[PDB]
Amino acid sequence: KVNPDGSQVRLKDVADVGLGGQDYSINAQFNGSPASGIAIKLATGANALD
Amino acid sequence: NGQANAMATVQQLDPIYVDVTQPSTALLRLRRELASGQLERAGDNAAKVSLKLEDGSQYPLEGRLEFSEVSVDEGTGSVTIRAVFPNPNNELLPGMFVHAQLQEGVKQKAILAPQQGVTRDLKGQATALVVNAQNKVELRVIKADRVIGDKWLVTEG
Amino acid sequence: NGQANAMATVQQLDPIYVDVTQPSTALLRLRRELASGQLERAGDNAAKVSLKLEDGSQYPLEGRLEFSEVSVDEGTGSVTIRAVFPNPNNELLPGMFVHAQLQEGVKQKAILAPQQGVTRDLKGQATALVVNAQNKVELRVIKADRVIGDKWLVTEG
Amino acid sequence: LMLAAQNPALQRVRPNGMSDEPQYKLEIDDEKASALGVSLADINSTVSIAWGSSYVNDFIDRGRVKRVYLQGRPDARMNPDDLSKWYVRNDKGEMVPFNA
Amino acid sequence: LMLAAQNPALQRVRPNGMSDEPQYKLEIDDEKASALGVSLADINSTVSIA
Amino acid sequence: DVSSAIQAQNVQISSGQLGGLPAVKGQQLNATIIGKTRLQTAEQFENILL
Amino acid sequence: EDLSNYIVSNIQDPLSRTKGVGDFQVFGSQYSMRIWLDPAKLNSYQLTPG
Repeated sequence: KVNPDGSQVRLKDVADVGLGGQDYSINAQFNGSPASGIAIKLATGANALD
Repeated sequence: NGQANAMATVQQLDPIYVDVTQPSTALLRLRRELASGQLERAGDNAAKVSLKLEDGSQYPLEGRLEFSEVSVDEGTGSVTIRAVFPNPNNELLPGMFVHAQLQEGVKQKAILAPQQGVTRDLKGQATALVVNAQNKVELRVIKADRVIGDKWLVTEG
Repeated sequence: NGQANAMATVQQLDPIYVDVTQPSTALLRLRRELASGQLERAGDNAAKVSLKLEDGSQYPLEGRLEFSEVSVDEGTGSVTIRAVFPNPNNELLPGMFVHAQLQEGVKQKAILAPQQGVTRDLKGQATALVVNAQNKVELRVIKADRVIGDKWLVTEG
Repeated sequence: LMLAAQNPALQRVRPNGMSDEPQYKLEIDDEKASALGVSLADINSTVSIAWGSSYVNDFIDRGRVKRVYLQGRPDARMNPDDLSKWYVRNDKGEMVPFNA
Repeated sequence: LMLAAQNPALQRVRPNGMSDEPQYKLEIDDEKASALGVSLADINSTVSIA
Repeated sequence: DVSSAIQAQNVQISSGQLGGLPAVKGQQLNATIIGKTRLQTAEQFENILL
Repeated sequence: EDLSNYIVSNIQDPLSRTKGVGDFQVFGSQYSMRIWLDPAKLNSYQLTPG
């Protein structure tokens, strides 16, 4: 919102912006240490050894 | 007799007024830092420095600050500051949209890192690479809040 | 003579008024739960009002309370309350947005239950599992309505 | 499930779902909100963004197209009496609290 | 591309892209355009149609 | 106007949760929030404010 | 969250186009520009999240 005399409201007066997570539902850890990882499935019809 | 609309306007162009606006959130934060935080005081150099025109160029003559509006408007939460500027050649016109830089306090023992020494990694989080006593290199997350000239005014780290 | 727009304005900044809107359902629920059933009983430490600025800084001095508008607004559905505050340093300006902290009664010595034990069951109101002196699990119907910290403020059961 | 632990041929049977849990149903008064000059799509867009984390558009971060999300702050959606902390704007420019 | 032109085992080595060229980057003053009363969606709807 | 009032009052809006993530530290209450659901009976459609 | 962001932004797309990978269920997701609104500061300037 900007008035014609120069007064204005930016997006740091109503909110606080920062790089966060896209989703906060799922979270993992490994032996107590904070960790993330990707679980890999298998397409049916393909061999699981190669 | 006493009709509303004018029939002509006469105006004086020397001197000229500059009405700038300032949010009150950054106005009481200045009064908070001026007594307990990073202590600072301007002194006799709190008159003014110059202003910046529409095209971004710099005006040669500096002005003076006398206050005229202690009142917060409800829509923006901003106070108005009045300044007077000499205009000997009528380079300034009434109604122009300008940017005037005022004078906050004078920070002492300030640390200024160059531009290329500071970087921004993942999650933003401005950082630098220091060398300790054992000639290793460390990464230090710093709180670089503003740029002064060709340096960042770094306040932590 | 007697024109509409003013030439200037002069204002007095000590003391200062704080006008505060409160929805009519809030005071309707408060006056319902105060003088009937549940115990509120404000008790003479109620004219004290402390206000908090927009940046979360607590204003140091406290001020009184004096009601001045017994009428709700047809647009917003809110009642106006009025308070005075000493302003010896002109830290407050007219038009600023603040947060007043009223005290809506002080409940006596009764009860405060944790949020882990109190649950919802039986298609409606709140339940809690208690043990008796015979070490049997007994279900009790509670009337918990509001939250203090991580606790329910229960009233019955 | 009443005839489940009694059966000798079967053991440790269980539903793979989850048990029922409490939930907070809020009702708005559309008559009172419309009499107060408040548009109804404004109430819907306020409750969908301020509590439900709406998705606006994309942006670029280190050369990868990522997202920007919009939601209220954590300490303003933790309790059922925090839902009265949000305000809508009626048609003559005033702010109506949510518990009105 | 210059470390390949000195190597004698290859000839006519080239990229299959294009050379760099000047591009005219215009910037708009969103503060000034909003203080003048011009809404910022109209600037996009003008420069993306005209 | 009827087609706009129906599309504004017969909706199903994603409201959210009362203790959703990222939560403040020490949160113990958690429950989904039921907002406006779709209309089912004909008398509910008769009670739509124009 | 940084580990999940690095897994999604760097290692997910090579691991999503090999032989036999038909699904992946990474715990967490990439970064996002989270904008947390304040209802009091939104009330102070007569604004809505819309």
